[PDB]
Amino acid sequence: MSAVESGSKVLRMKESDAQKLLAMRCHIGTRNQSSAMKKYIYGRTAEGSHIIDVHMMWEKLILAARVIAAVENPKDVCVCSSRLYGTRAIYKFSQHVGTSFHGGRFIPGTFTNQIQKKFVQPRVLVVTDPRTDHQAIREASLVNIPVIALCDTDAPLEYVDIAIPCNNRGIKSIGMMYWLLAREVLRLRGTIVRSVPWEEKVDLFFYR
Amino acid sequence: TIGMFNEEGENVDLYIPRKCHATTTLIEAHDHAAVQISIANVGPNGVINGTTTTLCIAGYLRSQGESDHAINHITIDRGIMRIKT
Amino acid sequence: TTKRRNHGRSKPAHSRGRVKPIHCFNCGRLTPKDKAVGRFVVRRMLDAASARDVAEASPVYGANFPMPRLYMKQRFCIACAIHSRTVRARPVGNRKIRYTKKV
Amino acid sequence: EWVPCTKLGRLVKAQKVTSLEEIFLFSMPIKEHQIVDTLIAEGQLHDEMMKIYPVQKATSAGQRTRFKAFNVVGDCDGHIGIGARVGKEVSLAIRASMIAAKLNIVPVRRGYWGNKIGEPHTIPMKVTGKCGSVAVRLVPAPRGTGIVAAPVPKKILEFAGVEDVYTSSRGKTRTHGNLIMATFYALRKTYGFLTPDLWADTEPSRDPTDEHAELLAE
Amino acid sequence: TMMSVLANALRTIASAERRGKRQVLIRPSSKVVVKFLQVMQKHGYIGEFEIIDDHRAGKIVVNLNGRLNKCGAICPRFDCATTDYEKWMKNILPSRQFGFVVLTTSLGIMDHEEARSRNTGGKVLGFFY
Amino acid sequence: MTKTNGQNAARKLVRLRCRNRWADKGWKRAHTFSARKANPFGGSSHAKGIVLEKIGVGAKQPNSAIRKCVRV
Amino acid sequence: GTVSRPRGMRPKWHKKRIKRLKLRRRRMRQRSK
RNA sequence: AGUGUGGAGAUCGAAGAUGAUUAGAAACCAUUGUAGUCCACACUGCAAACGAUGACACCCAUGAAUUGGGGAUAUCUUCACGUUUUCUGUUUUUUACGCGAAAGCUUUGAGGUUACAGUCUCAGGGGGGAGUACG
RNA sequence: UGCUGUUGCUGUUAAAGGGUUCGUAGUUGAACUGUGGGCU
Ligand SMILES: [K+]
Ligand SMILES: [K+]
Ligand SMILES: [Mg+2]
Ligand SMILES: [Mg+2]
Ligand SMILES: [Mg+2]
Ligand SMILES: [Mg+2]
Ligand SMILES: [Mg+2]
Ligand SMILES: [Mg+2]
Ligand SMILES: [Mg+2]
Ligand SMILES: [Mg+2]
Ligand SMILES: [Mg+2]
Ligand SMILES: [Mg+2]
Ligand SMILES: [Mg+2]
Ligand SMILES: [Mg+2]
Ligand SMILES: [Mg+2]
Ligand SMILES: [Mg+2]
Ligand SMILES: [Mg+2]
Ligand SMILES: [Mg+2]
Ligand SMILES: [Mg+2]
Ligand SMILES: [Mg+2]
Ligand SMILES: [Mg+2]
Ligand SMILES: [Mg+2]
Ligand SMILES: [Mg+2]
Ligand code: NA
Ligand code: NA
Ligand SMILES: [Zn+2]
Repeated sequence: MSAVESGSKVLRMKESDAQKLLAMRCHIGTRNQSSAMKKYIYGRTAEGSHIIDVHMMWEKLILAARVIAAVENPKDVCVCSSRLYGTRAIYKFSQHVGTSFHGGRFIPGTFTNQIQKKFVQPRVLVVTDPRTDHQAIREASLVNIPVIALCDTDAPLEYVDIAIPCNNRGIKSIGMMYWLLAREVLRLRGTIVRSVPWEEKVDLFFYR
Repeated sequence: TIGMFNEEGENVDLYIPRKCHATTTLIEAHDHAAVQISIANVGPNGVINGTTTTLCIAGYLRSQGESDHAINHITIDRGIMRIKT
Repeated sequence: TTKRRNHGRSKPAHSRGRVKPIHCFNCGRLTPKDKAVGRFVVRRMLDAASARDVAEASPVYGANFPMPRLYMKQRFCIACAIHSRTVRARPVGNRKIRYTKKV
Repeated sequence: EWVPCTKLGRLVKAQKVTSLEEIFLFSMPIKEHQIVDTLIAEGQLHDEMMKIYPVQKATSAGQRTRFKAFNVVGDCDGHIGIGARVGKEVSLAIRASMIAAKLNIVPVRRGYWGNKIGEPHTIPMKVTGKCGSVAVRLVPAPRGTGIVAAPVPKKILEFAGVEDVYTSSRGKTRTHGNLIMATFYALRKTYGFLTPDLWADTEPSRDPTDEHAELLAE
Repeated sequence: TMMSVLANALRTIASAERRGKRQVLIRPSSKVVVKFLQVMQKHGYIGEFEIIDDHRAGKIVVNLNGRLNKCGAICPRFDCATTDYEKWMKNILPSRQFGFVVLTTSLGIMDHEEARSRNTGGKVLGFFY
Repeated sequence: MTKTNGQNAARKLVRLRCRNRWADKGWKRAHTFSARKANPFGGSSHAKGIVLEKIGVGAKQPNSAIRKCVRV
Repeated sequence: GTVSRPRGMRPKWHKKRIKRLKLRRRRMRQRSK
C-alpha cells in the first residue's frame, strides 16, 4: 500500500485526490451492511446511508495498483463488467493500460471449456460488482485465478481476494474510480511520473 | 531439513506441499481454488524496482469469504500497508 | 417423507398444544383454526350495470354518496379451497413463496 | 501429433516442466492427458480395468442400456489415478475411462513402521475415506506383513506402491463403485496431514506460468 | 450439569483449532487443566497462555499456533501399568512416530514417553497429536 | 448418550447384556429346550426308521415335477 | 393416500376383529367353569 | 369415546325409521331420531397422547423480525406511546462450517464421531404367527 | 459377525424414546490449602 521499503510519503493522499472523491461522491453506501464490509464503514449519515472511510478506501486502491503493475503483460489481466454503466469506463481504462477487457453477459465455460474458441486463461481478474459478476467470479475459483473487485456496502465477498470499497452504483463514481486506478498504475510503471496533473480528462470514462 | 529422512541420511519424501501463511494448513494437489499473489516493491522515487513479494492463500479460506480479511492482516505484518491515519 | 417443514399449519413444536377447530365455510368440516385457509373478502352488492340503474332512481345514492358493501371472513377446509381454485398445487421450488398482504 | 490448447500444455511440450511434482506443487488442474504420458517414462505407467456393468433407463418403448467402466493407472511408486466413464458400447467406455484416469493423478505419501531403515514401505498414519455408505480405513503395518485387504482395494493399493498395511471396511462393500472411490480418497489424504516433520517454515517461489510468461506470449 | 472440568476444556481447544482460530478462552479453570497445558506447551503444540484471577474458578486465554490436530480426554480414567503402554499407543494414536498420551502418576503429570523412562504406571488422562 | 460409562457401573452393564441376548434368535435356540423337544431326531445327526408308504410330492411354483418321497 | 402399503385389510378393522374374538373365548371358558 | 348415581335436555346426532340413487346399496345424498353431546361426584388410563426426535451440561457463522423485563440518549397526546443503540429470558424465520443412504438437519443440530470416551436412563436385533395362547 | 457392540452397534422416515411429572435404592458429581531459593 502506501508504506514502502524506503519510508517516503510519495504514495499517499495529496489532498487533491481527496477533493475528487468528494466531488463525485465515491464514499456513499446503500443503507445496507454486510458482516464482511462492516470494517470499512466509519459512520452512518441521515436517511440511513452509510459513508466509507477515505483512508481505508484509498489504501486498498494503491495495493490493487501495485498488483496490476506487478504483472508484466497487460494482455494477461482481464477486466469484466456486467452493468452497462461501467461498460464505457473499462474500455477507456483498457486502452490506456493495455489490458484485455470484456463487457456484457459472461458466457459460462469461458474459463473452463478448453475445446471452445474464445477460451481464455487470464492471471488476474477485475470486476465492477461481485453480485452482478458472480458468474465470472465463480468460474475463476476453479482455475486458480485471484480477483479484484469494486465492492459496495452490501457486497458478498465470497471469492474476492482484494476488495476496493467504493460506490460501484452510479455513473459518476465508476468513471472516477477507474480514472484514478489507471493513473496510479501508470506512475508506478514509470510513465507520467511527472508531478504535472494527468492530461487525460475523466469525462471520457463516463457512460453516455 | 523439511521432510522425512531415513536413517541412511537421504530424504525419502516425494515433494513438500506449500504451507499456507494464514491458515497454516497444507495445500493439496487438487485444491484448484488456492491462489498466489505478487505485490511489487516500489522504490523511494515512486517506481517499481523489479522485485515482488508473494503470498499464498488456501482454497477453503476463499470459500468462506474470509480471504479478503486474511490479506489485510498479512500486508500489515510485512509493512506493506499502514493503519490509522 | 415429510412434505412441509411446518406440516401444513402454523403450530411450532413448543408453542401450543391444541387449537380450537372451526367449520368450513362451504361443506362444514371441522378444521383447526390455524390450518384452514382464510380470506377476507369485500364484495359490492350490485355489479356495474345494476348499480347505475339503482343509483339514478335514488335520491340518496349518487356521485357523492357511495353504496354499501359486504364484508366476510371466510375459512375453508383444504379440499374445498382446492376445488374452488382459492389455492392450487405448486411446483416444489415455488412452495415456499409467501404473501403477507393482499395483492 | 498433439498440439496443446492450454498454457500448461505448451510448457510441457516446450520441455520447461520436467516432472509431475511442479504441477502438484501449485495445484494446477490438468486438462490434457498427453501431459501425463510425456512426464512419466514409457515403462512406468500400467493400467487395468476394474469393473464393467450396465445401467438402464426406462423409455416409452422398453429401455436403453449403457455401460460404465472403471480404470486405474499408477507407477507403483507413489502415483495413482482413477477414472470412470459411461458409453453406448463397451469399447467406447473403456477408452474414455483410460483418459479420465490419467487426469486424476494424485501423489501418495509413504512412511515407516518403527525403524526408518531402507525405502519407505507403508503409509505414515491412520487414514480413512468415505464414499456413499462405504468407508475404508488404512493402518500402518510392520515389514513383511503384506497387504491385508479385500481383492478390490488390494489391487488399488499395489498400483500406489504400498507394501504393508492393515485394512478394514464398513458399509455395503458390495457396491464396488463406492468401494473403489473410497480407497482412492483414503490415499489422497496422506499428504494433507500436518506432521511434526513439516513444521519448518519456507519461502514461496513463483508459479511456472508466471516464470515463463514472456515465452507463452510468443 | 458439568461433571468433568478437564473434558470440557479440551473439547473447547480442539473445536477452536478445527475452525482455525488464533485464541480461545477456557472456563472454569483448574490445577489439573494447567498441568495438562504445560505438557502440550513443552512439546511445542500450543503457544503462550495466561491465567486470569477472579476470586473464583479462574479463566485461561491460550494462544494457538497451527500445529495441533486433536486433543481429548479419556473417561473414565483407566489404570495403566508399565506393560499397557503399547496397548494404548496402538489404540488412540495415529502412529508410532508422533503423538502422546498423558498420565497422572505418583510422580506427577507427564506424557507416556517420560513415564516409561521413569518406570512408573498411573491413570490415563488424555491425548494430543 | 446411549451407554452408561461410570467406573463403578459394572452391574448395570452385566445385566443389560444378559437381558438383550434373548433377542438373538440363534442364541435363544441354543439355550432353550423347546427346539430339541420338537426335533424328531432329538439332537442326533442321523436316525433309523421303517418305511410306511411311498408318496409323491408336487414341486412349488414356478417349477413343475413330482418329487419322490417316503413316509417313515 | 397418506400411508404406505399394508399387509392385509385396514389395521384398525383387523384389530376390531381380534377384539371380538377374545370376547368370545372369554365367554366360552366362563360357561365351562 | 365408554361406565355408575343424581341433574339438564336448545343444537347436533352412533342405533333405528322413512325417501331417493343403484344390477344390488345394508353406504355416500335428503327428512328425522334413541343413547349421547352440558353440569356435580366417583371410575376407566387409551390416541398419528407427534417434533413420529428422552433428561441435564459445553462450543458453535450471518441478516431481518417478534413476546416480557431492564439500562443509555430526535416523535405524539396530556402520564402513556413510539425513535436509535445495548442486554437477559421465550416462540420462530432467511441465506455458513459440518453431517447424512437420501429426503433433509444446522446457536432451536440429526454438527463438534473409525481422529470412535461429559453424566444418567428407556427401547431394538429378517418378515409373519401376535401383542395371539397360558399364568 | 462392529448381526450382542467394555474396546465397538442402532433408535426423524428402515425394527426401536416411555403420554407427562414426582421420587427411593443405584450410577455420576464444581473450585481451593502446592512456582523452593543462592553460587560458580
Ligand atoms: K422493551
Ligand atoms: K427487548
Ligand atoms: Mg411456552
Ligand atoms: Mg395434541
Ligand atoms: Mg395452511
Ligand atoms: Mg396421494
Ligand atoms: Mg404421499
Ligand atoms: Mg411405516
Ligand atoms: Mg353419564
Ligand atoms: Mg344419569
Ligand atoms: Mg337432528
Ligand atoms: Mg343423518
Ligand atoms: Mg332401494
Ligand atoms: Mg404430528
Ligand atoms: Mg412414540
Ligand atoms: Mg411473554
Ligand atoms: Mg436458521
Ligand atoms: Mg462410540
Ligand atoms: Mg471382528
Ligand atoms: Mg444393526
Ligand atoms: Mg418405525
Ligand atoms: Mg415424547
Ligand atoms: Mg473434584
Ligand atoms: Na342519484
Ligand atoms: Na337430547
Ligand atoms: Zn370444505
